[PDB]
Amino acid sequence: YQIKYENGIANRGCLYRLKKVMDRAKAGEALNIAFLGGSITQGSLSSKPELCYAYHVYEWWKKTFPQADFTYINAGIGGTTSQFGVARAEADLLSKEPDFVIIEFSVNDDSTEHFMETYEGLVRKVYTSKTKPAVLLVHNVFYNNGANAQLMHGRIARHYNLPAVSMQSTIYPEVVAGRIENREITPDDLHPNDAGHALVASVITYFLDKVKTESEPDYPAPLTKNTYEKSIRHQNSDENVVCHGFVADTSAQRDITDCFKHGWTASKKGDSITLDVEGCNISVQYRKSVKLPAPVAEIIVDGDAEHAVRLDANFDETWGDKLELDTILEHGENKVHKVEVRLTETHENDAVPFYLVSVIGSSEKAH
Repeated sequence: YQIKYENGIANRGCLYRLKKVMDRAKAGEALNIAFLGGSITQGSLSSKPELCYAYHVYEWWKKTFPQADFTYINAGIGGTTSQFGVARAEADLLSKEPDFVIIEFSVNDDSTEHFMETYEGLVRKVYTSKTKPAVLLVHNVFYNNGANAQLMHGRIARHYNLPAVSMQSTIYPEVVAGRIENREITPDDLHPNDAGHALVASVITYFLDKVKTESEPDYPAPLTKNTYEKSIRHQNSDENVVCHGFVADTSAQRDITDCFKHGWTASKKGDSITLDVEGCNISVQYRKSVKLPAPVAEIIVDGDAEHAVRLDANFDETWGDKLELDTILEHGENKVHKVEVRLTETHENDAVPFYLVSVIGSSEKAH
């Protein structure tokens, strides 16, 4: 095969920040290199941590600027979207004071206006954060059909003048032409193996090298309604929560990939919990278990019990447990909402309790 590396540059964008980082690296400064994304960022399915695309890019910085001290920040969490990204960005990323951030959600997000809005919130939050990091968008692709959410994400890339690179226009073309057979680079048409991770990194490093060897735009008003930029998780530390059967999980989170932490569990029909959640949007995070059977709950907002949403912990897929995030209220009234979650179905032989990870309240941050 032969990749057309120039076709990987989906958006050149404004290179001011990225070139400032390179200049700091050249001067031998200490720099924080970060990655925020789904399972491909976390590193699935590389055979070792050092062979995922993220570590390859990290190794690029080290090798290109041996005088600098780099710190590796991998904030990938498998099977999650930019909607979780904007709510976790402060804790998982921005608290680490990153100098360079890859954002990688284009095969996690669906290609919809909803995800355009959540990704815009994430991009705005990271781009305007204290350390004013260089941001590079990375767009992976599904190898079974060529799909991704780059139509939505790319609109955000062009709106903010951000650099962006794509596998949809580099690797997938060699797959569809039959010069790379899918199983050479991915066992499941989504997660790259070692060979695939090295190809993904090569597309990214092609661009980083071009930038290195080659005044910021005015920060614009949002393109979408941008109602997710402020996204606050309500977890078991929240002082307005009242349990009636649900019990807080106080166990240690070893790291962020241990994602069923800081929430609450329940095993019995009728177990419930009530939360006060401010915003115009409400979403809920909970476990979908491949260990079956498991309980079913309902979530009710502002007593609208006739319109409860069913949260079923019985996962019908097999790759593993999913950290589900369901949007319950969108573009509603911005107020303190009452939220209740109650268990509605249990089984004598339930393998696991229901795990309520968070309720997320969101609203616009004014421009």
